Amino acid sequence: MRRITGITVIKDHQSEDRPALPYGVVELANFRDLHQQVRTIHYEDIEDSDNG
Amino acid sequence: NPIPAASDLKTRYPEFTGVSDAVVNAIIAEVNGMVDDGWEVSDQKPAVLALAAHMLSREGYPGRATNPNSFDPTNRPILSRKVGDVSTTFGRTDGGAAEGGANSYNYSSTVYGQTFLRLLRLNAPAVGLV
Amino acid sequence: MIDVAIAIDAESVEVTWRNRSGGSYDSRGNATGASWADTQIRAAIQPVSGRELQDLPEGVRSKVTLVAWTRSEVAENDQIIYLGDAYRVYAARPRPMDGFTRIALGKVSP
Amino acid sequence: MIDVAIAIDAESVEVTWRNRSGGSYDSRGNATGASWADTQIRAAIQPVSGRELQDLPEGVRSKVTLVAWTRSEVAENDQIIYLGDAYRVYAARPRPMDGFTRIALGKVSP
Amino acid sequence: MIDVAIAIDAESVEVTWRNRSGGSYDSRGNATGASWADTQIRAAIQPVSGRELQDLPEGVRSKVTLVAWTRSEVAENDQIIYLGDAYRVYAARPRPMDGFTRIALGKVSP
Amino acid sequence: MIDVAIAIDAESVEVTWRNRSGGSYDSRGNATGASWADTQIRAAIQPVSGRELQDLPEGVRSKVTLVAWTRSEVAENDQIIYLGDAYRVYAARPRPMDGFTRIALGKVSP
Repeated sequence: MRRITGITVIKDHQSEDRPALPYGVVELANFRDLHQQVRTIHYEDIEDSDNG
Repeated sequence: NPIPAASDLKTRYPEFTGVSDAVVNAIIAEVNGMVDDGWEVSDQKPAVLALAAHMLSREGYPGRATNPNSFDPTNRPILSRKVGDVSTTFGRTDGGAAEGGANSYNYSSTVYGQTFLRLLRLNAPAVGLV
Repeated sequence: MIDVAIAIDAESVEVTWRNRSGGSYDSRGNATGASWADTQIRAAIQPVSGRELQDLPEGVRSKVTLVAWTRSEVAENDQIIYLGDAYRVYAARPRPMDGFTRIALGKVSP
Repeated sequence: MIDVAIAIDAESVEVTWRNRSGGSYDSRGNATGASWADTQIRAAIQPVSGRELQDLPEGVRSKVTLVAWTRSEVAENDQIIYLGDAYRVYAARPRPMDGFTRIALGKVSP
Repeated sequence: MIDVAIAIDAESVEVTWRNRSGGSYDSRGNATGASWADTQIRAAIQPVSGRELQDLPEGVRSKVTLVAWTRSEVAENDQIIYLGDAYRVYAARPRPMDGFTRIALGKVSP
Repeated sequence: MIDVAIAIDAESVEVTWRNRSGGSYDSRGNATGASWADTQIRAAIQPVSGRELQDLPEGVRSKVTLVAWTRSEVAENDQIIYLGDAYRVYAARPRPMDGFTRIALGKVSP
């Protein structure tokens, strides 16, 4: 149920009854990285670890 | 017949264990008249014990039906059936169905009736004088 | 004097009917399926094109289908547990003049 | 001595026939469907491929079809209310030599 | 008094049933098929569309299929050695009310 | 007392069976088909969809097919010379319980 529109929105491939006569459905078609290489690498020390 | 055999056919014929009032009081009272002391000791108990069961099984089950309420006042035989697409065929029973009587009582329907018949012919020869 | 379903009683077996009532959706859009009710019941199952093998690249799996002819009332989306596995109902052909239906069952476990 | 439709009387049921007359179009181009007339009537309905489940991405819905064999005159676009739901008529096969028809019904509610 | 499978005894033949249990995967991703168990058994084989020639560019090879109707229990992925060649089971139609099944066999050797 | 193939004797005809054994390949990659063995034999030929005309752009040619039902053993790739022309075997349905087969024949000459 989106905040912008006033209707009910549901996930793509479920196994439930159709909710109402007006409603929406969102599916994930694909995704991918956008640039060929990285921007940065963030290094961080684990909290309370030890490598021996 | 000093003792009307009661509540014992449930032990003799294990299949009948549903109801006991309809058997002892309603039916056994209708059979213990046919037995006579002119019989043999080995027959007076088993013969009535068999005839009561024949009378019971004539109806659906000890009282008028089994646990499902699917009983037929006419004992229509089932000749064939098919369940890949439900179908049944029955017999025709109006006066006498097939090699059966139309003016007497047919004792040769079930096995219990045949047992009663085989004892009856043994102990009761038929001849009169009057 | 009418009795047709008396034919379904010749061959039958105890399968667990599993009647279903729908749910609703979480405010985040997900789904919640609930409200099952179980009951032992008698059916007459026959293997109309059952257990077709499938040797996919992912491996091996079977494709099982069945027909029911049961006396009770079963909707189009219920479950029937038979032989230790669950089956989902494809399609029913109810005959309310009599008491029985006809159902297509497909095995659920992949 | 002729009576064939006497067979349709063995099995029948009260369905509400809903006869339709067309409308016209508003000057803005829209459509106005009106002029229904209702009448209780007797039919002989059978489930020829009824209640096929469809698990679409949008959810779950069924696909119901039926046949009628009714004695009254029913056109190709009318309605028949049966078992609490409306059905629209696909196609009729009238037999004016006798009095009866044959109708295909599809459930309307999505 | 019931005996239907008594029909399968009129025509029969000794084929070697080869029951299968699955394996697992090597840590490098390969597959290991093992656990065969052999048993001589009697079947009633018939040539339903057997030995179809195929003259491919690669050469000549045949396409053999068969049906079984055997009394023992055979799953969907087993082997049956008949006439000196192995056959793999397509699909079975078990009838547990009786004792027998119905099986589709395809020849393995290319 | 069993005799079924006694039916194939009512109608029969002398066709020349031509049994085949395969060859191998020349070191340059070509093929060498050899090892034919001929034998006069009796069959029961019937014209199941024979002599279909084909008016291709290249001209006119026919498409001939036949069925055999012969008592002898014929494999899937042999030849049968009948009515002066050769026919190649599509597919056989042997019935080893009896002695006979069933064969599809297609004319070779283009």
